Amino acid sequence: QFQDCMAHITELNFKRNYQNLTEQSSSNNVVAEELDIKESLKLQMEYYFCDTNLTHDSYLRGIISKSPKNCVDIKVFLKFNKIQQILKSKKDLIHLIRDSLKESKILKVKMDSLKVKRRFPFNLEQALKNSKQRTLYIDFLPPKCSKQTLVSIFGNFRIININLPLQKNSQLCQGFAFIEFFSEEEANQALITKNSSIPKELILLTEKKIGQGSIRIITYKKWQEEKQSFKELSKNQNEQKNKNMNQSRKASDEFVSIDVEIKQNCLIKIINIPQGTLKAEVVLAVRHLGYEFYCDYIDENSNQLNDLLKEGQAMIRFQNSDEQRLAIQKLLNHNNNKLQIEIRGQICDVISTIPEDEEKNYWNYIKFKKNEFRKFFFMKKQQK
Amino acid sequence: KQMLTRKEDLLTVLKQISALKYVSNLYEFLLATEKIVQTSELDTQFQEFLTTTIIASEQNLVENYKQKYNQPNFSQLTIKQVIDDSIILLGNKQNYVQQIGTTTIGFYVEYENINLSRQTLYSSNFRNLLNIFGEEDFKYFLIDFLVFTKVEQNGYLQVAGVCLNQYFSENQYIYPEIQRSQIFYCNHMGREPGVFKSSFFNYSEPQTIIKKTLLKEYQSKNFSCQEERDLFLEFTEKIVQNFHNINFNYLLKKFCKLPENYQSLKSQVKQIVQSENKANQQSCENLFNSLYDTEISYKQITNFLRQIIQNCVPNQLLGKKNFKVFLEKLYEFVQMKRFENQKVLDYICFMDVFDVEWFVDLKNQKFTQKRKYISDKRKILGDLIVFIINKIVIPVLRYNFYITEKHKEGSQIFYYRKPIWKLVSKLTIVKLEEENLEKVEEKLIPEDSFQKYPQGKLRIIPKKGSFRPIMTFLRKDKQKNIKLNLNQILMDSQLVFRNLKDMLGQKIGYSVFDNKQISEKFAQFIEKWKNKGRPQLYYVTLDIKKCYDSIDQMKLLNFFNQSDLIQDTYFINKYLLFQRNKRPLLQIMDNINFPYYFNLKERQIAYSLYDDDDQILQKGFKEIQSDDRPFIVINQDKPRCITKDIIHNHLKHISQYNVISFNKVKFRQKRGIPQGLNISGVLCSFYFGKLEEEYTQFLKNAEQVNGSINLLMRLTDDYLFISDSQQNALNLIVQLQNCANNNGFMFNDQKITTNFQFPQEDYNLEHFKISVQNECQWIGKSIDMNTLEIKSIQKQTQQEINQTINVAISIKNLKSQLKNKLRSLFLNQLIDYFNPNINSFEGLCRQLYHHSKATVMKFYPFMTKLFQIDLKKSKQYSVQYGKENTNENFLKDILYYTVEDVCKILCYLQFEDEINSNIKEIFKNLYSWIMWDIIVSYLKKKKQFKGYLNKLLQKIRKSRFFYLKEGCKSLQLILSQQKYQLNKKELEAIEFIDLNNLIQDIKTLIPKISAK
RNA sequence: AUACCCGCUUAAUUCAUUCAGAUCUGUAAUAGAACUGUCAUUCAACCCCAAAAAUCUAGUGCUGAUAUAACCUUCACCAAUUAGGUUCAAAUAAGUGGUAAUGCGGGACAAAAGACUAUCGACAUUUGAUACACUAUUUAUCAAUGGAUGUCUUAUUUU
DNA sequence: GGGTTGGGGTTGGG
Repeated sequence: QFQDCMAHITELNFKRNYQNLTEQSSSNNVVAEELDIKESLKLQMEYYFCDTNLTHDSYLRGIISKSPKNCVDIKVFLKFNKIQQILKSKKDLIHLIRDSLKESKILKVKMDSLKVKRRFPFNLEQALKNSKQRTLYIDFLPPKCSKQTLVSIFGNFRIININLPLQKNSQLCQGFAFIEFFSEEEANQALITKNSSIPKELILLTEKKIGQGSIRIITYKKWQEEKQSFKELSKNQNEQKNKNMNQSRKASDEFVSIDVEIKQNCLIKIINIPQGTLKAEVVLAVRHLGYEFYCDYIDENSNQLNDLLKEGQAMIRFQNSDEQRLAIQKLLNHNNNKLQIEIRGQICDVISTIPEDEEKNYWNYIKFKKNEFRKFFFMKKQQK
Repeated sequence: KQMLTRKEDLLTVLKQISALKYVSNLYEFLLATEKIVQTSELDTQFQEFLTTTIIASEQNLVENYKQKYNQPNFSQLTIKQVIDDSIILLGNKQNYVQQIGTTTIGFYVEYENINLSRQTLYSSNFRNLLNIFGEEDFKYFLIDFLVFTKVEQNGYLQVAGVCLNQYFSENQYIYPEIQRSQIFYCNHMGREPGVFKSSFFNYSEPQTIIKKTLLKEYQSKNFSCQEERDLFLEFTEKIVQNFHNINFNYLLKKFCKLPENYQSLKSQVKQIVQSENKANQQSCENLFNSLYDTEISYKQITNFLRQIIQNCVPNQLLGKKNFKVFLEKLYEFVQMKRFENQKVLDYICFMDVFDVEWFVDLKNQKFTQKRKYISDKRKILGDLIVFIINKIVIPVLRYNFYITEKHKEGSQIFYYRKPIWKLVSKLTIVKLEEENLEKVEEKLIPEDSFQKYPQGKLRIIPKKGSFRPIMTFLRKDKQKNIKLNLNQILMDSQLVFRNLKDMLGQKIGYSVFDNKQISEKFAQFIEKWKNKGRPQLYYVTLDIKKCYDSIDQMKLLNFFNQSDLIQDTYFINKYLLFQRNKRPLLQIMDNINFPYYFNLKERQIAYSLYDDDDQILQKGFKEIQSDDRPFIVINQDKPRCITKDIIHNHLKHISQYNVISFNKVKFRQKRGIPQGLNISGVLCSFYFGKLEEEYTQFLKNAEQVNGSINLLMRLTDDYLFISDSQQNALNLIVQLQNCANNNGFMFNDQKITTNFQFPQEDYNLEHFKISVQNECQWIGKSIDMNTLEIKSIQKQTQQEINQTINVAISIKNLKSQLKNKLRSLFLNQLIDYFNPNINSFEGLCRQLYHHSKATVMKFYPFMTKLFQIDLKKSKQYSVQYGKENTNENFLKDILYYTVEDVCKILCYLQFEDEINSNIKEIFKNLYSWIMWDIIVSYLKKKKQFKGYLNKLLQKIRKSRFFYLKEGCKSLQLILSQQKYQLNKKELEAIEFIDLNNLIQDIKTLIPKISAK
């Protein structure tokens, strides 16, 4: 019975926003003559996940999206700001909530399940556009604080909600506020009554928060319509000059590394590696120490063509100098305490320390590699 | 498409084997080698022998044996000399037919064993063959070729060449096995709950004692270093210390406690035991039921085991997550069935290696070779799992519980507390002593039989209101030089009585033993009923209660002594039989061998020295074939002799001095023969056949005295009788009652199922409880009294079905295991009653429908278990079925091929080779559609199969329906050509198809086949 | 049910004590109190008959259909019953049985395009080549490839 | 100083 359900649904959220306008004004209440705590909690919670609030909330929708069927626990409501005030036991509170919602119209409840289920699923984005059409943009509000006066005096057209920002700007009532109307037809009716405002004045300047400055009483769609050109000009403008951006981005990744990122002592050179030994075996031999290192397989002895002297030498760049010293202790082969190691069945020679000029040049081409790593992505992005 | 045929030729089958390159008969080989010419004349018998003899070789050697003009062919040596020369030339090779029963010593050959095939080798036909061939060519022909000679209508005997059985033949770690079977049937009881005093838990009261008692795990090779062993030793010490602090009484009282009226039950049992007079039957039955309703639940026992494990084993031994995984899998292990078991991989594949913190590696392989490190630590994790289980869980269950299965509950497992089982054992002993068992003393039994025969053990299975004793004879006495059990001692007499069973079938009574005999008797009776003209039928069903115990030993001995069907002396022959399987012949990917087409079976036979008609001395085998397909037999060199006196001594000993033990208390039977011996069924059948032939004289002449059709069969102690005369049925009942009264036996429950109603007062049958039903039920089979059709009886609930299914799955041979299991499940019972001479087309369709509906529910747990393993992690299956829907593809392939094979077998069974291929294909398509529709309807609701698989199965079903419709449409045009003349069976099939209107759809036949 | 993280789970006396041996008390014979030893022939698996059997890399007529159809829809799972849809796949269900359910207490950041050197040849990817494994393994190096990652955004509590 | 042939597998009737 979707046709029943759709009409059944439309009644509910109407009853919901109906209560919200009343409770903020405290117009009606059942007090304690006939309990009605069940109706109070009902209004509270299915407002807590009413369409308008979730439009403002945008969080409980996510938390129910976490659940597979989106059925959610009662316990989550007990932590809420103005729910616990019922007071007077969680094992009893769950039963109370359950038999309070057992006749509810938007929450499926049955077999004492630990979960609650809103009877209409997701439809978040669709409500966003419908509400956006129903909403209206206000930009003529002087900083005077007359929120209660505003809501009591705007009883001229059917309004879903008034979104007045609090403390976003200075003092309490500085923001330009947001107002939604009962329907798109209601918003169009409010527009037909040209600049619908307080009855004593609707087109001229007046007092209080609705003092009616530059009278920008238009709905959300034309608010974005007037946004469009001004926002798009700034957003587009002109593309950034891509010629010097990579050169600017060089500095930190290039010219400080040898003493800021990896100290010069962390670099250890290896020589006399026979040809025919793949670098995988060499990096495995270095991994035998267990520390973390960067291996620069030295085939280009010029250190910045396919260099003919392949696999002759190797360069190891540790992360930390102390780890490098620990590796030196490990590379201090306890059988002979010789700065050497065997790879692929052949013993090769290692260098513990390299002259600082060669270390600086090696770091220079390392930073060149880093710069070109940053250049590839930068040229890739510069066309977008 | 390829179809199975009832008639096949050995040469045609052999030509389909790729290994053999040259296959031909002897005559054509001789003509090709030009040893003989067509113009030459020979004896008719020799010509027939040459034509029938079949030879084969791995290569083409016609040129090698080409006739040579250098020297003619004249023979001067003996055939034995030529054979000896060939055997000597064979040398060290030890797999040839001619070497059977003989040995070679230098250039001398020695015969020491009996070979029945040597007669063919030394026959005059082979003498003339040698005369034609020549010595030098014969000696090599006996080696280069495989010689097969026809000795029966379709049988062949290999006499030379390599033995056919030779064609039917870097390591990896194998994890240990959980000894789950040790839990069952433990009758021991101890003053304090816990474990056995022999266990290391109790033996200790330092690390020295624990090391001494647990060396088998301490010095394992999986440990990398001594530090790992020391850590494991410390963990074992901590476990032992923690174990002694467990309040077993409190745990039992909390989780699995005794019933409230346990004291009342104990008092009742004691009163019954102490009472001198016979106890009340209904009171004893109520006590039995009350005792049996005290079983413990799976959840209760799981909670008990989890509580025991948690406070006894340190959590860091396995890891935080691995401990929880093990605890969770413990329930699954607990609820696991009787002939089913778990595997170490079921735990290893779900826990994490790196969770363990105390693991240490001598070499830093954690980052270099992660896979090698993982394997090395898995080798230790599995050892830890096996140690924990087999050292804590199994001993506790064995000591503190008696675990067994009920009578009619199938393979389902049940648990009972030990004192309850002690009470049950006492009550069962009291019941058996009054009836058939007596306490015995070793003084009475002669020492000869005492040292010559082993004793048996007694086991009791719970039953509704009673028990069911089972005695076993597996044990053998280590002392007194005994190496065999009773069955191994008596299997010679078992062979002799199995030979007796053949003439026991029809000569001296109404006894049946197999569904083939039942089916042929039913077919003959159905044909006679058809000849009579379909008159009304009545049936009676009754059975004997405790037939084995109601056997008179003196009467049995007298029958054995005076029976002339048992000869004085017999000889035992052993041979190997090769028989065609149910696989159609491939038509000519390259590796085709004998096992693809033949099944190897080992057979023994006992034969007499008389000049019998079957002349077993000439052949060495006695086999019955239901088809014309050929088979091959090769003899063996292990003969044995058995004498009637030995059988007499064995029968006397088992009848008089049968001794069994129970709770270290010896007992002895007083009447009858013990059930469970390999000869018990045959002996019982013969003994009761004597009395029934004594008392059923009138049936011998009734069918011609007044021309009344009547059928009587007896399977063991169960009787079934269908006739046309209510007077005949009543006379049979009266005669059986008289025979029972005279011979001192009775029928079960005083209950009889009939198709009619008669006054029991006239025939003194008042004590009988006659039950009237319009549908007969016999040995689990359902028979119609209107159409005289037979179909099996199937269960109706998945709970009933699952109780009789044992699931065992190994990743190594998933495809083969599943295919064979499904094949066996489909062909278990349907093949034995799919005879077209019994049912019509509609009956066959209904039988197949119901059998398939049963089998799909039977097999469902197998794919439920299969889905627990993801094949995408196995290369062997991923390379073949992708990585996305590996399980679905594997299941689809298995189901498709199994269904196709079953349909082919069903068509072969239903139709003969003379029927039209179009009819065969149409029926195969119809059967395939039925099977696939049943499977799809069953599986369309399951959640695991809800998605990808259902579309494929629906596509297969639609394809089968389309193919069936297309074949039906094309058959009309095929027959309209007038090129074929239809026989009566083809006309019947055409009429059936046209009546059911298979051209359009299937909705007409479904109500007729799905009726229940 | 994401069962994501944490903790313990009536946590407390015995429901029960076969068989055998060895003590004390009582009895018209019954019994009661206390102690010690203890799986086994050291291994347990019943039999009869019949069934099936690739060293399963090898395999489909790979699939055109019966809107009298097939699919899809419920707050775990299974077993069933009804209502509603759709025309090669998505949307919104109502009951009836069995079974899992432990239970409490504490906890629970969003999304479409951006500003982004903030980081990375120590970033991330489909792969593909090699080794280490393989009975259902959780990955290392080069090759190729291009973004990935981390913040601020645009947004804010009858959360 | 050695020595039936020990298993593997478990369905449906009795």
